[PDB]
Order: sequence, then structure tokens, then C-alpha cells
Amino acid sequence: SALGKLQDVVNQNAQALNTLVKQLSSNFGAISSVLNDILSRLDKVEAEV
Amino acid sequence: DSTECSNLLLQYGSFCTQLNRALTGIAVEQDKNTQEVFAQVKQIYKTPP
Repeated sequence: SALGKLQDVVNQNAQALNTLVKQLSSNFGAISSVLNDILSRLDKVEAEV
Repeated sequence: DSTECSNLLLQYGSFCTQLNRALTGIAVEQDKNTQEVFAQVKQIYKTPP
């Protein structure tokens, strides 16, 4: 019984970690896109000035 | 008595030379941009992967 409970806990933790990794990758892609757009706007403003 | 002011004014061009030539009695020539170029170097660093 204890081994089954521990296995279920480990499986739940693994699923949670997979979801966390997916959400982290999505958020990092979004942040990278935002930073690229910010750098482009900065370069444009500097050139215009 | 400002350094950054002069550094930023140096990019405005040689208008002071034309002003001095006009004050001395020499007419200002009306031509295209054969001495000033709107060039850029794009010294922006690369984003970390």
C-alpha cells in the first residue's frame, strides 16, 4: 500500500513538472519575443533621433 | 561649459560654418547632401540565446 501511494505521488509530481516545463517554455518564448520587439523599437527610436 | 551638450551638437552638422560664412558676407549655397550622410553602424549587441 505504501509503495502504491508513493508511486502515485511520484506520477503526480512528474505530470506537474511536465506541465510546469511546458508553461515555462511558453512564458520564455513570450518574454523573448517581447525583448526582441523592445530592442527593435529602441533601435528605431535611436536611428530616428 | 557642458561636454555632453557639445557631443550632441557635433552631430547636428556644420551649420555653424554656414552661419559664419553668411555673417562674413558670403552667400549660402543651395545644393544637395554632398557632404553630410545619414549613415548608421548598428552597434546593437546580440541577444543571448
